[PDB]
Amino acid sequence: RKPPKGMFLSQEDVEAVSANATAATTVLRQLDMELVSVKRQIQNIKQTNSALKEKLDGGIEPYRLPEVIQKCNARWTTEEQLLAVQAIRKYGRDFQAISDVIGNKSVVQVKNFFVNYRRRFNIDEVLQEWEAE
Amino acid sequence: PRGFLVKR
Amino acid sequence: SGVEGAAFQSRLPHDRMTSQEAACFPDIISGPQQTQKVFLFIRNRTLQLWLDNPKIQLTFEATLQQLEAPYNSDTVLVHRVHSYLERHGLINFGIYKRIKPLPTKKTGKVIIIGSGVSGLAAARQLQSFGMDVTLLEARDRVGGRVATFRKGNYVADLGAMVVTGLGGNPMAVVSKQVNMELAKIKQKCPLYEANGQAVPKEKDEMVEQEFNRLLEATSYLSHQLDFNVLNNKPVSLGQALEVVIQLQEKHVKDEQIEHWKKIVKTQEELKELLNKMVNLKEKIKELHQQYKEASEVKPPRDITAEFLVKSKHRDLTALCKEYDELAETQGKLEEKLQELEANPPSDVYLSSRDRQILDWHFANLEFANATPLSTLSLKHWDQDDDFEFTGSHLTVRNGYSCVPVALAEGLDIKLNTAVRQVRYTASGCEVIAVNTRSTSQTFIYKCDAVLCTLPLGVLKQQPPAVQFVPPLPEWKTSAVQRMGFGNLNKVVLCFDRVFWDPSVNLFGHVGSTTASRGELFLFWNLYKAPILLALVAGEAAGIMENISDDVIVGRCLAILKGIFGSSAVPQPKETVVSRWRADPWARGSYSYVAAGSSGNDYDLMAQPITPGPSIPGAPQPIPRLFFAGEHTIRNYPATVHGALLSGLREAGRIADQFLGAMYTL
Ligand SMILES: Cc1cc2nc3c(=O)[nH]c(=O)nc-3n(C[C@H](O)[C@H](O)[C@H](O)COP(=O)(O)OP(=O)(O)OC[C@H]3O[C@@H](n4cnc5c(N)ncnc54)[C@H](O)[C@@H]3O)c2cc1C
Repeated sequence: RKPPKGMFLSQEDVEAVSANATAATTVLRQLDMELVSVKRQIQNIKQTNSALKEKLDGGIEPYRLPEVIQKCNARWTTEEQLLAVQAIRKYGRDFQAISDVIGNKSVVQVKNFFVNYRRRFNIDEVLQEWEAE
Repeated sequence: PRGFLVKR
Repeated sequence: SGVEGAAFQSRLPHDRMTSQEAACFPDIISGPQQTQKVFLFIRNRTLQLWLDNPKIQLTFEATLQQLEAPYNSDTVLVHRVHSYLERHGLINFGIYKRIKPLPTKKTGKVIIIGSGVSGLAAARQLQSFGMDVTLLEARDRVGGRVATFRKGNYVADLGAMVVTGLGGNPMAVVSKQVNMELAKIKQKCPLYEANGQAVPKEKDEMVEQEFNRLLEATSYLSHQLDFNVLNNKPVSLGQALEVVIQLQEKHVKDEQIEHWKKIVKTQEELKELLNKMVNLKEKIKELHQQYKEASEVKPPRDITAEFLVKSKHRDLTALCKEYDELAETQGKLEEKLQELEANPPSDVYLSSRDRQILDWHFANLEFANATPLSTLSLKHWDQDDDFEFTGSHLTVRNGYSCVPVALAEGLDIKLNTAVRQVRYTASGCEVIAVNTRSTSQTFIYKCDAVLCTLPLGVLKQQPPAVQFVPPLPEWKTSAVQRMGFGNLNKVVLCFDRVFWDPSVNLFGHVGSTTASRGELFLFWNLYKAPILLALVAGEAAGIMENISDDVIVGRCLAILKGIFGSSAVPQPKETVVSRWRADPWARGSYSYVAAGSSGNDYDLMAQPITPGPSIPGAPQPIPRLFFAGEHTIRNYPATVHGALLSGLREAGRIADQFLGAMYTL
């Protein structure tokens, strides 16, 4: 029914090695050269990845901005309103980005702002100006 | 034949 | 044990009628199941009786005496059974005390060529049936391929040596009849490489296991995959093993390839992640500078200038978020590569050291079949497996020849008589022989029938050593050519002292190359005296015959020195070297199933020859030329017991032919 354990013999493999006189060593050569090919291909990409790792050395430590934990506020200062309109011009509908720029407004408050000031800040125009880019 | 094999 | 145990010990199913029984008792087997069971019991019980005491003749009277009801009620059936068993040598075979001294006058005349075991077996039987029997032997001794060297206290068999188990072995009966000192063989066989260093139990076990597994694989190739024809030529076992080994090497390389192929797929996935990470660190370095410059603009500042600072702050932490998630992925892949590289698949399938130890195992197989594996039939080399005996193998400690010699007692044996021509016709046979000493001194033997027990190597000779008149029919000679006749030699080393492990029966030696794997690869310690026995098998067997004894014994000592110590191995007092292929009365050792042959050829060999009629238009003649011998018994070839059984077989057939079968009514 099936070969013994640790023994691999498919009908296909038999016909391939018994095809002719030295079809045995021919197949064993292809795989011997395939092994060399893939082995030096490893060292090649291992060399490339080693050089790319030295450029990433140090990480992004000199470029990290300290933790600015600030309490959320309900009131919209004139300042905050102006930041918002500019944030809409730059970020469109990304309510998360806008929220982070202003700093003290939650993602829902940003969505509220869109509805509340829609007329007074021509937010339609500001959004279509962002779309043109 | 087989029967003569050592180390069975 | 019981009646069923006797059927087993006689190689018969206890609960079923055989083909040979169906022929002699067609009334019973075609009849009701009730009768068959009575027959089977009668048969079995009679066998039991004979087996329980094989040193005395079992008569019909003694048999009926010890039967119960309703078995002893039908005395003709009991007689038919006893006679059948007696005729075919299942009871009253070998050397036993005869109750009724032999019949006054003989009937029919049979010439038996060869006094090997097969010949001797038949001879006794035919004489027991009251026929005139004469054996013609070319040698100056009986036994033929059962050769036993004797000198002083040294006793070593140059031919047959091992009894392959007693469970069903007719030699078990023989051993009870003859003073045979049967010692068991301990299965442990330590190997020793070319240098003399023992093979570590780690290697030993893995190679042996690999050997057995490679064998099973060839068996799988043959029966399941049907790999039996290659370029119109029949596939040998040697071919098949190579093919299997190559596929095991191919797989090893296949495994390595897809393992490294796994590494490059991950290494190249990492390469793309590093490019993304480098391009992001570049944009972070730039964006930080931008935010820096936005903060340098000291307050107070308008809202656009304030927004810029805030904007670049968000943009920078967003890109700092991504790089942190990508350093996470880098950590995952970086260890996943250390995972796959930590556990590599097999470096090689087998090393040069391995392949050498595997070659010893092939030598074992080449010894067992007495031939290069390139000659054996893949499909059939092991066709007699089903009929192996049960129990541990034994050796004859007092020498095997004791058996032929004991069988030869009370028999007309003409030694030094070399048969040259066999002539057989409708009216009878004449055998022309000569004296081996003065080869011009000619003899003529007239007989009703000839039993030929010539070795297959002899029958094979070209040009013929024995001429058949008329020539043997095409079907017979084709069988002779097709069949394989192997070669296996022994070197007997006799010392003054035991320098080996006295509790070890046999130890191997690993040769340097594949070419020399058979050469002195095995050593036997079996006998009372300090005797070591070295095998020469495989391709090496044939080539070592063209080499002098001194050189052979030289290489023997060389090896033993390497294993036991240069000063632990003394000079041998007596040495013998067999040359079975060169021996004109053997022309080889024993038969094997050659590639292109099958088990059916063995049957063809046992088939008797019936001559043509003298006068044209005369009735179909009696069969005149009969064949026994090791090469004629499909289920037990290449053995003593096989030859023995074939002898019994033919005696039965001859007696049936010339004395008539009274038991078939
Ligand atoms: C090295 C070796 C080891 C063996 N070990 C074992 C073993 O361990 N166990 C086992 O069961 N079997 C073993 N055998 C096999 C066994 O020995 C034989 O199968 C058996 O002895 C054959 O008996 P035979 O009567 O068929 O042939 P033989 O015993 O050869 O009888 C044939 C006879 O014919 C004679 N003869 C030949 N030509 C002529 C002629 N022209 N005129 C007259 N006579 C002639 C021969 O001299 C010989 O006596 C071994 C064989 C060998 C070679």
